[PDB]
Amino acid sequence: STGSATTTPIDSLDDAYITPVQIGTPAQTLNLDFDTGSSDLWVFSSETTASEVDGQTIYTPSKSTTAKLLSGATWSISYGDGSSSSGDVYTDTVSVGGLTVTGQAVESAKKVSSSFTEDSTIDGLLGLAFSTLNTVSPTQQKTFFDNAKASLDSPVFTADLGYHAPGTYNFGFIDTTAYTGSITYTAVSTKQGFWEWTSTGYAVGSGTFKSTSIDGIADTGTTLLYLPATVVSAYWAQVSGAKSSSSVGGYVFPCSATLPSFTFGVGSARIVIPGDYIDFGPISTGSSSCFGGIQSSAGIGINIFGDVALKAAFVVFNGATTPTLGFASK
Repeated sequence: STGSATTTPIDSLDDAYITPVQIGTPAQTLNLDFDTGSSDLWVFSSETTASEVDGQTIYTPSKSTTAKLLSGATWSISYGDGSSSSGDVYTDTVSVGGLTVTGQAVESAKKVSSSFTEDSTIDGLLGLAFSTLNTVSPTQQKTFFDNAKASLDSPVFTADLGYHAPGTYNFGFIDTTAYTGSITYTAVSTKQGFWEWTSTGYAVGSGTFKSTSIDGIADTGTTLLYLPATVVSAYWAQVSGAKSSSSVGGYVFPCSATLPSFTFGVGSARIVIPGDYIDFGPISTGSSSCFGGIQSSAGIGINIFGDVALKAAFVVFNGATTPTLGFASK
């Protein structure tokens, strides 16, 4: 089997991407944030504290003939921005782009933190990291991909995120029309539960390539590109007036700037992020200070190849017995 679904930016800055997912019988369609950095499929629901729901579409298990309470199971998760959610668990039928999994753990939120409530466009998350990170207790649950894998034509999914435009998540096949040139594959460590790999270096604008190993994760659920302070300083030094602002929480730059591109290495291959992708607009409405899309990972504990990086590539998440990651230009 295969599946193919369109993923769409939630706003004009590509702050996140949503993908329609069918849950239950008859189908209840929710728009979920596909997140290769976590491993829980959770949704706003009829159980979510009413004051914490503001415009989201909710899953109502009592209206699904295939829903079953997973008795005794609870979940609780927190993300890198300090946001969080928790609740109980149902099993139900879940379909993405025509690919159906029966018996998928659908984690129903009883509570969500403020930044989820305030995001009216995101109805929940669909985790695509390794199932070892799943938070369900006392019986850990499998991701949608893990459950689908054996049925897929090939044990892979691909992320093709757009810049200010829709893109695609495919399951079970590689669309050879969706990228240019060849795909370069690189090794993955699953030791921390992530799609963790080592970039071979970087360049800023038209500058020379610096060969240096940068360990990080391919994370569709993180908006920005978070890299070591040395790398990030070298980038922003090429933008007149750019500075790190403690008050804003990262590098800002004059909105009048033309940002240079940023290149990262994948083996001997190179992915170029255009300068436009690095612009996250005014820090507050009407400001002439703009927020940068490349930020320091210092104090995060890990480097993160988030959407800013991934949307410059066609990315293969190869879930074979020994997982790997592939990147192509597009």
